[PDB]
Amino acid sequence: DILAAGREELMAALAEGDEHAAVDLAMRLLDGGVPADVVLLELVADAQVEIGVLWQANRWSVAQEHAATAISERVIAAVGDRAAAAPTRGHVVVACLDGEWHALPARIVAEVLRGRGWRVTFLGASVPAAHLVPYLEEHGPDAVALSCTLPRGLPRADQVVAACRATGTPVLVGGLGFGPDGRWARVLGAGTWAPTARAAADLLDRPEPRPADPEYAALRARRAELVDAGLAALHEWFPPLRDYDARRLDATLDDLGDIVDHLAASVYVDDPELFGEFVTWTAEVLAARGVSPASVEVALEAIARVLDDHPRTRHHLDHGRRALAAHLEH
Amino acid sequence: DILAAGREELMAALAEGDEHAAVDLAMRLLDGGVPADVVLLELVADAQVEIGVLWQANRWSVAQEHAATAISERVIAAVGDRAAAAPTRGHVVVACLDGEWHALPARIVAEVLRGRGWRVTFLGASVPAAHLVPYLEEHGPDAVALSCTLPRGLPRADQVVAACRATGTPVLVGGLGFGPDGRWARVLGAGTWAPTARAAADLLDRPERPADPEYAALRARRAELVDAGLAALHEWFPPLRDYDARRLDATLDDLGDIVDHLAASVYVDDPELFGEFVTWTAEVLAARGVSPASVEVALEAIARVLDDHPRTRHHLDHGRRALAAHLEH
Ligand code: B12
Ligand code: B12
Ligand SMILES: C=CC1=C(C)/C(=C/c2[nH]c(/C=C3N=C(/C=C4\NC(=O)C(C)=C4C=C)C(C)=C\3CCC(=O)O)c(CCC(=O)O)c2C)NC1=O
Ligand SMILES: C=CC1=C(C)/C(=C/c2[nH]c(/C=C3N=C(/C=C4\NC(=O)C(C)=C4C=C)C(C)=C\3CCC(=O)O)c(CCC(=O)O)c2C)NC1=O
Ligand SMILES: C[C@H]1O[C@@H](n2cnc3c(N)ncnc32)[C@H](O)[C@@H]1O
Ligand SMILES: C[C@H]1O[C@@H](n2cnc3c(N)ncnc32)[C@H](O)[C@@H]1O
Repeated sequence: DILAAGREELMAALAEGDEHAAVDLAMRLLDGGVPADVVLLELVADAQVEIGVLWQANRWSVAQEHAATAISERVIAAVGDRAAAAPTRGHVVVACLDGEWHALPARIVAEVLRGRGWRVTFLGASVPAAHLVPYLEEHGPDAVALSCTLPRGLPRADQVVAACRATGTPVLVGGLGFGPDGRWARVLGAGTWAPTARAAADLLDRPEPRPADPEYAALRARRAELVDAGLAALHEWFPPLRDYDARRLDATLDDLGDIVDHLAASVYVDDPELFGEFVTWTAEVLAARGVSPASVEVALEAIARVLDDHPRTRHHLDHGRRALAAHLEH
Repeated sequence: DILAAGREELMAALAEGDEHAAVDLAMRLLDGGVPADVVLLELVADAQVEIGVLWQANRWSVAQEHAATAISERVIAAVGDRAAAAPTRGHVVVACLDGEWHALPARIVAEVLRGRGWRVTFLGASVPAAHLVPYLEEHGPDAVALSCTLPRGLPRADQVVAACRATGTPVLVGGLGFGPDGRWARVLGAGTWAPTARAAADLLDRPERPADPEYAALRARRAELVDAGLAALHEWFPPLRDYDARRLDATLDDLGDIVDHLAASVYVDDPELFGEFVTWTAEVLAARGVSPASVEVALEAIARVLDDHPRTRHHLDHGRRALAAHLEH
């Protein structure tokens, strides 16, 4: 189709950092009868996933991604400066979770909803619940749409969703943070999930008590201890650490913290496949940057030792180690 | 003065969270002969400062600011989808420092440069030097334009500017992070500063050391110093005793920020950085029902620990004097 050609031309503009070409392409596609929603979901969204794949593989830098993403935002704005219908359906507030800076997925949702006649107030990146809740109380929208892209944000998602529901505002949720097929929204009972902006719009067209886990609490309270334990194990087993400068040591510490935090998220939703997928993803990220993924196994074994009398955490760690071992046999 | 009226109408749209009205206003102003640069600098920029004032005073929430800022971004895009000239002058890369997420000031610079015929690649928020440097080596732009809004980022700015210069790329710098009249850029010799997008464009139209041990100590001992501040608050500041996890975390975050701004102040050896930060902090906290006297408690505790660091000691003294003076009026 013209969509194959459109994707190639769009990626070429994004890779070149050429905002005018990307926007002009989008406008010409609209002029030729390509639906706005198709430009946003089949062209822009698809390009952004691929940019992520390239970054993950260390084939693109952060600068290259940033250039592209900013242009994709301009494409989304240009397309919405044309496809938006007069607001006749009601009012939706679109917000990212506190600590969630992937605004572009949420912007696509906002634009698609506007195209169907919703009045949308877009709040975008990182809205604290303490500020979002009074905003919902102030304006009483028909729905709040909460976007989460990182599964590590799932504990926060659960809290923010609960707080929003307590205002009586219907909650829609989405983004990659709930998993590609919405699994972690369903596990949490977190609002109504949908996979895409199109599906969100379809939902809106219809005629329509959580005890703390001490094991999760321990992963938060003992984070520094666990990072330190991982580092000490790397000191014993992983030779490159001995020659790391400040920058590489800081990256190691950052990554160790992220390992603990994803383990915490996995335990929170009690789905070991969160930690499993995280560990295999981490292996790919590190390998692509010349860091042996065996380093991860060293850290996981060390954390498992410290927490071996925490049965749920132990199970998740075991699952992570098995997933890594399986990944590394290729 | 259509600009007085324009400002009122714009702020009304922003306060209402009405993107269509704000964009339509901008377009009507352009249609009536208001220069694009005027819409961006005299209307949009001015509104964003005022949103900052309202937030600082706890009169606007984060949600209210976020709604407004996203609309201002759409105004900037709409105005640039009209005012940008064909690229004929050369190539500028526009980037925020690593850890700097105020992209909008940099977007205004980008749009104004495009209006003067520059090809601009906008990288926006938070670009690590390790990624920016190879990008500059790859593309050899005529300049890189670095934006910094938070003075706490100044030590990083100094390093990133040096790294960019080492690629042979001329560096322009700006944003609030370089201080009043660019003072902190100028004392460091960190690139060529300019106050506004207009002035940046004007510059482009022309024919063109030992590590700091006191700074190092403020970074290395950050946790210790936060803890010292907290222990003093425990001894002297009654509300802390009744704080839940959330308020305790906010206290800890703020104490860290106090240390980090002290580090920046010492780094550029300008006590007025720390002084202005402390008085700003007092206003922020007071507006949220937290006694600014709490800040004095923390500062006195940090001064005790670091009393044999002469530069740091001086900056802390200056901060305490600035706070005392602020609190008598
Ligand atoms: C651009 C980008 C960034 C940008 C985003 C800026 C912006 N303006 O949004 C920046 C640079 C800020 C960024 C930062 C980071 N990111 Co990033 N980034 C991306 C990237 C490449 C594209 C995102 C995008 O544009 N999505 C647009 C399209 C693709 O979204 P979409 O899913 O089709 O959207 C639909 C659905 O999600 C759904 N939906 C979404 N929200 C909602 C809400 C509701 C209510 C409903 C019903 C539906 C719904 O409907 C949408 C529209 O149809 C992705 C790759 C990816 N696969 O997403 C990563 C990716 C998400 N990032 C990733 C990472 C790791 C990071 C960082 C941690 C990196 C770092 N160390 O700094 C940080 C974290 C920042 C934070 N705290 O959030 C990883 C996350 C992997 C993981 N471990 O979970 C990814 C997946 C890349 C990868 N590794 O392959 N990132
Ligand atoms: C919008 C906003 C945000 C948004 C920004 C999103 C975005 N898309 O940019 C978000 C929510 C992300 C944000 C976050 C925060 N912010 Co804020 N925010 C603002 C606000 C209200 C407006 C910024 C803006 O739109 N500027 C547009 C206009 C006003 O910029 P301008 O100065 O006119 O731009 C010109 C010049 O600076 C110059 N220039 C700028 N860059 C360059 C570069 C070059 C090369 C040149 C030549 C010139 C140049 O030319 C420009 C164009 O003419 C300001 C208020 C303010 N006074 O700026 C604060 C403000 C900057 N934020 C502030 C704070 C404290 C924060 C947070 C720390 C809050 C928090 N705890 O989360 C974080 C920090 C995030 C980070 N790490 O960077 C404070 C900082 C005070 C301080 N201590 O330094 C301010 C001053 C608000 C206040 N207190 O009054 N913020
Ligand atoms: C357990 C052992 C372990 C070690 C030894 C480790 C080290 C490590 N990680 C690095 C980078 C990195 N590591 C990550 C990983 C992540 N980014 C994210 O946002 C998330 C969630 C992850 C995953 C945990 C990334 C993306 C970089 C590259 C940083 C950059 O942009 O330059 C680097 C720098 C690479 C270089 O400069 O050569 C080192 C040394 N990480 C580890 O986990
Ligand atoms: C020394 C004593 C000291 C104390 C006791 C302190 C406490 C403190 N600061 C708070 C919020 C806050 N404190 C800040 C301050 C900042 N935000 C920034 O980005 C920066 C740089 C600052 C300044 C340091 C802000 C903006 C909030 C509001 C956070 C929110 O909205 O949740 C709160 C929560 C208020 C409430 O919910 O009732 C407390 C308790 N801060 C202190 O510094
Ligand atoms: C998911 C996206 O996050 C971006 N990314 C990775 N590390 C950083 C960083 N330190 N600062 C800003 N953006 C970053 C990458 O460009 C990636 O594509
Ligand atoms: C400078 C701007 O930073 C925003 N701001 C303050 N705290 C947060 C936060 N936790 N998350 C996101 N934005 C925030 C405010 O809305 C302010 O206006």
